[PDB]
Amino acid sequence: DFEEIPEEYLQ
Amino acid sequence: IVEGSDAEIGMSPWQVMLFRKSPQELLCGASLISDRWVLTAAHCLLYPPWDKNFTENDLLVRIGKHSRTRYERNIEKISMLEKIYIHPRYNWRENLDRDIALMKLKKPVAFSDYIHPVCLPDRETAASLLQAGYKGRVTGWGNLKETGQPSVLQVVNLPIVERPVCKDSTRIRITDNMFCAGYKPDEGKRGDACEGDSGGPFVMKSPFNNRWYQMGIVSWGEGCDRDGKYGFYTHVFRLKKWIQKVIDQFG
Amino acid sequence: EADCGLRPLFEKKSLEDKTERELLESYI
Ligand SMILES: CC(C)C[C@@H](NS(=O)(=O)Cc1ccccc1)C(=O)N1CCC[C@H]1C(=O)NCc1cc(Cl)ccc1CN
Ligand SMILES: *[C@@H]1O[C@H](CO)[C@@H](O)[C@H](O)[C@H]1NC(C)=O
Ligand code: NA
Ligand code: NA
Repeated sequence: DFEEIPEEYLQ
Repeated sequence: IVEGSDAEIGMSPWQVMLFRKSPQELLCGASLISDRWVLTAAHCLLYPPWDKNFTENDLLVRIGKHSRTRYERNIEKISMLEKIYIHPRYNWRENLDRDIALMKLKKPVAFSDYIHPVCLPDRETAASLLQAGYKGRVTGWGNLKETGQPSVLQVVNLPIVERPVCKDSTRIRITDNMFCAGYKPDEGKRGDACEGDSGGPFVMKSPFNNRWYQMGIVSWGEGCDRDGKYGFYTHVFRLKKWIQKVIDQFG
Repeated sequence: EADCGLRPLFEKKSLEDKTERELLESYI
Protein backbone atom coordinates (compact mmCIF):
# COMPACT_ATOMS: atom_id res chain seq x y z
CA ASP A 1 0.00 0.00 0.00
CA PHE A 2 2.99 2.30 0.55
CA GLU A 3 4.58 4.26 -2.28
CA GLU A 4 8.23 3.30 -2.79
CA ILE A 5 10.68 5.69 -1.14
CA PRO A 6 13.87 6.90 -2.83
CA GLU A 7 16.55 4.18 -2.82
CA GLU A 8 19.17 6.28 -1.04
CA TYR A 9 17.21 5.93 2.19
CA LEU A 10 17.45 2.15 2.07
CA GLN A 11 21.21 2.09 1.53
CA ILE B 1 -7.26 6.84 15.48
CA VAL B 2 -10.90 5.92 16.00
CA GLU B 3 -13.58 8.60 15.58
CA GLY B 4 -11.11 11.38 14.77
CA SER B 5 -10.77 13.63 11.75
CA ASP B 6 -8.23 14.53 9.08
CA ALA B 7 -5.45 16.73 10.42
CA GLU B 8 -4.98 20.16 8.93
CA ILE B 9 -1.75 20.77 7.05
CA GLY B 10 1.04 21.54 9.54
CA MET B 11 -1.27 20.89 12.50
CA SER B 12 1.15 18.45 14.16
CA PRO B 13 4.61 19.27 12.76
CA TRP B 14 6.29 17.18 15.47
CA GLN B 15 4.52 14.03 14.27
CA VAL B 16 6.91 11.28 13.25
CA MET B 17 6.25 8.02 11.43
CA LEU B 18 8.36 5.02 12.37
CA PHE B 19 8.81 3.10 9.14
CA ARG B 20 9.99 -0.47 8.63
CA LYS B 21 12.54 -0.86 5.81
CA SER B 22 11.62 -4.41 4.81
CA PRO B 23 8.91 -4.98 4.29
CA GLN B 24 8.06 -1.29 3.87
CA GLU B 25 5.21 -0.55 6.28
CA LEU B 26 4.10 1.68 9.16
CA LEU B 27 5.48 0.54 12.52
CA CYS B 28 4.42 3.24 14.95
CA GLY B 29 4.08 6.91 15.64
CA ALA B 30 6.67 9.02 17.41
CA SER B 31 7.42 12.72 17.99
CA LEU B 32 10.19 15.20 17.25
CA ILE B 33 11.62 16.83 20.39
CA SER B 34 14.74 18.43 18.88
CA ASP B 35 16.66 18.43 15.61
CA ARG B 36 18.31 15.09 16.53
CA TRP B 37 15.98 13.32 18.98
CA VAL B 38 12.72 11.44 18.50
CA LEU B 39 10.48 10.17 21.31
CA THR B 40 8.37 7.01 21.08
CA ALA B 41 6.92 4.09 23.06
CA ALA B 42 9.30 1.32 24.10
CA HIS B 43 6.82 -1.31 22.86
CA CYS B 44 7.28 0.07 19.34
CA LEU B 45 10.84 -1.25 19.44
CA LEU B 46 10.78 -4.07 21.99
CA TYR B 47 7.85 -6.36 22.69
CA PRO B 48 8.89 -9.99 23.20
CA PRO B 49 5.35 -11.40 23.45
CA TRP B 50 4.98 -10.54 19.73
CA ASP B 51 8.59 -11.37 18.81
CA LYS B 52 9.37 -7.68 18.30
CA ASN B 53 12.93 -6.49 18.80
CA PHE B 54 13.98 -3.88 16.30
CA THR B 55 17.53 -2.65 15.80
CA GLU B 56 18.55 0.76 14.43
CA ASN B 57 19.19 -0.58 10.93
CA ASP B 58 15.69 -2.05 10.64
CA LEU B 59 13.97 1.32 10.79
CA LEU B 60 13.57 4.77 9.28
CA VAL B 61 11.86 7.87 10.63
CA ARG B 62 9.68 9.95 8.32
CA ILE B 63 9.08 13.52 9.45
CA GLY B 64 6.79 16.22 8.06
CA LYS B 65 4.23 13.75 6.75
CA HIS B 66 0.50 14.12 6.18
CA SER B 67 -0.47 11.36 3.75
CA ARG B 68 -0.02 7.89 5.27
CA THR B 69 1.12 6.02 2.18
CA ARG B 70 2.49 8.60 -0.28
CA TYR B 71 6.11 9.64 -0.60
CA GLU B 72 5.64 13.35 0.03
CA ARG B 73 8.37 14.70 -2.18
CA ASN B 74 9.80 18.10 -1.18
CA ILE B 75 7.87 18.00 2.13
CA GLU B 76 8.71 14.96 4.22
CA LYS B 77 12.24 14.15 5.31
CA ILE B 78 13.50 10.64 5.97
CA SER B 79 16.15 10.01 8.63
CA MET B 80 18.27 7.02 9.62
CA LEU B 81 18.75 6.04 13.26
CA GLU B 82 22.07 6.33 15.05
CA LYS B 83 20.93 4.73 18.31
CA ILE B 84 17.86 3.51 20.22
CA TYR B 85 17.57 3.94 23.99
CA ILE B 86 14.85 2.07 25.86
CA HIS B 87 13.99 2.80 29.49
CA PRO B 88 15.92 0.29 31.64
CA ARG B 89 12.83 -0.39 33.77
CA TYR B 90 10.37 -0.71 30.89
CA ASN B 91 7.96 -3.46 32.01
CA TRP B 92 6.84 -5.34 28.90
CA ARG B 93 6.03 -8.40 31.00
CA GLU B 94 2.99 -7.04 32.81
CA ASN B 95 1.51 -3.60 32.14
CA LEU B 96 3.91 -1.63 29.90
CA ASP B 97 5.08 0.44 32.88
CA ARG B 98 7.58 3.11 31.75
CA ASP B 99 6.70 2.63 28.07
CA ILE B 100 9.23 5.09 26.66
CA ALA B 101 12.15 5.13 24.24
CA LEU B 102 14.39 7.67 22.55
CA MET B 103 15.92 7.51 19.11
CA LYS B 104 18.89 9.63 18.05
CA LEU B 105 19.06 10.55 14.37
CA LYS B 106 22.25 10.09 12.35
CA LYS B 107 22.04 13.70 11.15
CA PRO B 108 19.98 16.71 12.27
CA VAL B 109 16.67 17.27 10.46
CA ALA B 110 15.99 20.69 8.93
CA PHE B 111 12.96 22.43 10.40
CA SER B 112 10.30 23.74 7.99
CA ASP B 113 6.61 24.71 7.87
CA TYR B 114 5.90 20.97 8.24
CA ILE B 115 8.67 19.93 10.64
CA HIS B 116 9.03 21.45 14.09
CA PRO B 117 9.65 20.09 17.62
CA VAL B 118 7.11 19.85 20.44
CA CYS B 119 7.94 21.01 24.00
CA LEU B 120 8.42 18.59 26.88
CA PRO B 121 6.66 19.62 30.10
CA ASP B 122 8.32 21.01 33.20
CA ARG B 123 6.95 20.13 36.64
CA GLU B 124 4.77 23.25 36.79
CA THR B 125 3.12 22.87 33.38
CA ALA B 126 2.50 19.18 34.17
CA ALA B 127 0.90 20.01 37.52
CA SER B 128 -1.24 22.69 35.91
CA LEU B 129 -2.46 20.69 32.92
CA LEU B 130 -2.62 17.02 33.96
CA GLN B 131 -6.06 17.28 35.54
CA ALA B 132 -9.19 15.19 35.08
CA GLY B 133 -11.44 16.76 32.46
CA TYR B 134 -8.67 18.72 30.74
CA LYS B 135 -8.40 17.67 27.10
CA GLY B 136 -5.35 16.76 25.08
CA ARG B 137 -4.90 15.78 21.46
CA VAL B 138 -3.76 12.47 19.99
CA THR B 139 -2.57 12.03 16.42
CA GLY B 140 -1.58 9.11 14.23
CA TRP B 141 -1.90 7.01 11.09
CA GLY B 142 -3.16 3.94 12.95
CA ASN B 143 -6.30 1.96 12.26
CA LEU B 144 -9.68 3.67 12.13
CA LYS B 145 -11.45 0.80 13.93
CA GLU B 146 -10.50 -2.06 16.24
CA THR B 147 -11.56 -4.59 13.60
CA GLY B 148 -9.83 0.45 7.84
CA GLN B 149 -6.77 2.67 7.46
CA PRO B 150 -6.61 6.44 6.85
CA SER B 151 -5.47 8.34 3.77
CA VAL B 152 -4.00 11.11 5.94
CA LEU B 153 -2.93 11.83 9.53
CA GLN B 154 -5.84 11.62 11.98
CA VAL B 155 -6.49 13.74 15.06
CA VAL B 156 -8.77 13.40 18.08
CA ASN B 157 -9.21 15.48 21.25
CA LEU B 158 -9.80 13.48 24.45
CA PRO B 159 -10.31 14.35 28.13
CA ILE B 160 -7.98 13.14 30.87
CA VAL B 161 -9.81 10.73 33.20
CA GLU B 162 -9.82 10.57 37.02
CA ARG B 163 -7.29 7.99 38.24
CA PRO B 164 -9.84 5.89 40.18
CA VAL B 165 -12.03 5.65 37.07
CA CYS B 166 -8.97 4.57 35.03
CA LYS B 167 -8.20 1.92 37.63
CA ASP B 168 -11.78 0.68 37.85
CA SER B 169 -11.97 0.26 34.05
CA THR B 170 -9.45 -2.59 33.86
CA ARG B 171 -7.97 -5.60 35.65
CA ILE B 172 -4.49 -4.40 34.62
CA ARG B 173 -2.35 -2.79 37.33
CA ILE B 174 -2.09 0.96 36.63
CA THR B 175 1.00 2.89 37.80
CA ASP B 176 1.91 6.53 38.44
CA ASN B 177 3.87 6.37 35.16
CA MET B 178 0.59 6.23 33.21
CA PHE B 179 -2.51 8.31 32.82
CA CYS B 180 -5.70 7.49 30.93
CA ALA B 181 -7.93 9.52 28.62
CA GLY B 182 -11.16 9.15 26.72
CA TYR B 183 -14.90 9.71 27.04
CA LYS B 184 -17.09 7.79 29.47
CA PRO B 185 -20.00 5.72 28.11
CA ASP B 186 -22.47 8.35 29.36
CA GLU B 187 -20.69 11.28 27.67
CA GLY B 188 -21.93 10.65 24.12
CA LYS B 189 -18.70 11.58 22.36
CA ARG B 190 -16.02 8.98 21.67
CA GLY B 191 -12.58 8.38 20.19
CA ASP B 192 -9.34 6.54 20.99
CA ALA B 193 -5.94 5.62 19.67
CA CYS B 194 -5.66 2.25 17.98
CA GLU B 195 -3.18 -0.19 16.46
CA GLY B 196 -0.49 1.79 14.63
CA ASP B 197 -0.89 4.93 16.77
CA SER B 198 1.47 3.50 19.39
CA GLY B 199 4.33 5.81 20.28
CA GLY B 200 2.59 8.95 19.00
CA PRO B 201 2.06 12.04 21.12
CA PHE B 202 -0.70 13.16 23.50
CA VAL B 203 -0.30 16.96 23.43
CA MET B 204 -1.85 19.90 25.26
CA LYS B 205 -1.71 23.60 24.41
CA SER B 206 -0.64 25.60 27.44
CA PRO B 207 -3.00 28.53 28.04
CA PHE B 208 -0.15 30.22 29.93
CA ASN B 209 2.35 30.53 27.09
CA ASN B 210 0.43 29.24 24.04
CA ARG B 211 2.94 26.43 23.38
CA TRP B 212 2.19 22.78 22.70
CA TYR B 213 3.55 20.29 25.23
CA GLN B 214 3.76 16.53 24.91
CA MET B 215 2.24 15.18 28.12
CA GLY B 216 1.83 11.56 27.02
CA ILE B 217 2.85 8.79 24.64
CA VAL B 218 0.24 6.48 23.11
CA SER B 219 0.81 3.27 25.07
CA TRP B 220 -2.02 0.76 25.50
CA GLY B 221 -5.72 0.03 25.56
CA GLU B 222 -7.97 -2.98 25.76
CA GLY B 223 -9.18 -2.94 22.17
CA CYS B 224 -9.85 0.44 20.55
CA ASP B 225 -12.62 2.88 21.49
CA ARG B 226 -14.53 0.32 23.59
CA ASP B 227 -17.31 1.55 25.87
CA GLY B 228 -16.03 1.63 29.43
CA LYS B 229 -12.39 1.34 28.40
CA TYR B 230 -9.81 4.13 28.16
CA GLY B 231 -6.54 4.76 26.37
CA PHE B 232 -3.44 4.67 28.55
CA TYR B 233 -0.55 7.06 27.96
CA THR B 234 3.02 7.14 29.23
CA HIS B 235 3.38 10.00 31.73
CA VAL B 236 6.14 11.99 30.02
CA PHE B 237 6.92 14.34 32.89
CA ARG B 238 7.29 11.47 35.39
CA LEU B 239 9.99 10.02 33.13
CA LYS B 240 11.67 13.30 32.17
CA LYS B 241 14.67 12.70 34.44
CA TRP B 242 15.52 9.65 32.33
CA ILE B 243 14.97 11.55 29.09
CA GLN B 244 17.37 14.26 30.24
CA LYS B 245 19.92 11.71 31.46
CA VAL B 246 19.97 10.07 28.03
CA ILE B 247 20.19 13.32 26.07
CA ASP B 248 22.87 14.72 28.40
CA GLN B 249 24.94 11.52 28.18
CA PHE B 250 24.64 10.69 24.49
CA GLY B 251 23.82 14.08 22.98
CA GLU C 1 14.45 24.43 21.61
CA ALA C 2 13.50 27.96 22.64
CA ASP C 3 11.03 27.78 19.75
CA CYS C 4 9.49 24.44 20.72
CA GLY C 5 5.74 23.92 20.45
CA LEU C 6 5.00 26.95 18.25
CA ARG C 7 3.74 25.74 14.89
CA PRO C 8 4.92 27.61 11.77
CA LEU C 9 1.49 27.47 10.13
CA PHE C 10 -0.46 28.32 13.28
CA GLU C 11 1.02 30.01 16.37
CA LYS C 12 3.81 31.62 14.35
CA LYS C 13 1.21 33.32 12.11
CA SER C 14 -1.42 33.81 14.84
CA LEU C 15 -3.77 31.39 13.08
CA GLU C 16 -5.82 28.88 15.06
CA ASP C 17 -6.59 25.33 14.05
CA LYS C 18 -10.19 24.13 13.89
CA THR C 19 -10.40 22.40 17.28
CA GLU C 20 -7.79 23.91 19.60
CA ARG C 21 -10.56 25.99 21.19
CA GLU C 22 -12.07 22.72 22.48
CA LEU C 23 -8.88 22.16 24.47
CA LEU C 24 -8.78 25.70 25.84
CA GLU C 25 -12.42 25.46 26.95
CA SER C 26 -11.62 22.32 28.97
CA TYR C 27 -8.86 24.09 30.95
CA ILE C 28 -11.23 25.37 33.63
C1 LIG D 1 -1.23 -3.95 28.17
C2 LIG D 1 -1.32 -4.45 26.74
C3 LIG D 1 -0.83 -5.88 26.64
C4 LIG D 1 -2.75 -4.31 26.19
C5 LIG D 1 -2.82 -4.42 24.67
N1 LIG D 1 -4.22 -4.52 24.27
S1 LIG D 1 -4.63 -5.17 22.85
O1 LIG D 1 -5.69 -4.39 22.27
O2 LIG D 1 -3.50 -5.18 21.97
C6 LIG D 1 -5.16 -6.74 23.08
C7 LIG D 1 -6.49 -6.74 23.79
C8 LIG D 1 -7.67 -6.61 23.07
C9 LIG D 1 -8.90 -6.61 23.72
C10 LIG D 1 -8.95 -6.72 25.11
C11 LIG D 1 -7.77 -6.84 25.84
C12 LIG D 1 -6.54 -6.85 25.18
C13 LIG D 1 -2.17 -3.23 24.02
O3 LIG D 1 -2.75 -2.15 24.00
N2 LIG D 1 -0.96 -3.40 23.51
C14 LIG D 1 -0.18 -4.64 23.48
C15 LIG D 1 1.16 -4.22 22.87
C16 LIG D 1 0.88 -2.92 22.13
C17 LIG D 1 -0.28 -2.27 22.87
C18 LIG D 1 -1.14 -1.53 21.89
O4 LIG D 1 -1.84 -2.13 21.08
N3 LIG D 1 -1.13 -0.20 21.95
C19 LIG D 1 -1.88 0.66 21.06
C20 LIG D 1 -3.08 1.32 21.71
C21 LIG D 1 -2.89 2.45 22.49
C22 LIG D 1 -3.99 3.07 23.07
CL1 LIG D 1 -3.73 4.52 24.06
C23 LIG D 1 -5.28 2.58 22.88
C24 LIG D 1 -5.45 1.43 22.11
C25 LIG D 1 -4.36 0.81 21.52
C26 LIG D 1 -4.61 -0.42 20.69
N4 LIG D 1 -4.90 -1.54 21.57
C1 LIG E 1 16.78 -7.76 21.82
O1 LIG E 1 17.83 -7.42 20.96
C2 LIG E 1 19.15 -7.26 21.65
C3 LIG E 1 20.18 -7.10 20.65
O2 LIG E 1 20.13 -7.95 19.55
C4 LIG E 1 19.45 -8.46 22.49
O3 LIG E 1 20.74 -8.37 23.10
C5 LIG E 1 18.41 -8.68 23.46
O4 LIG E 1 18.74 -9.79 24.29
C6 LIG E 1 17.14 -8.92 22.77
N1 LIG E 1 16.05 -9.19 23.70
C7 LIG E 1 15.59 -8.27 24.78
C8 LIG E 1 16.22 -6.95 25.01
O5 LIG E 1 14.67 -8.62 25.49
NA1 NA F 1 -9.20 -2.42 38.43
NA1 NA G 1 -13.70 3.98 25.59
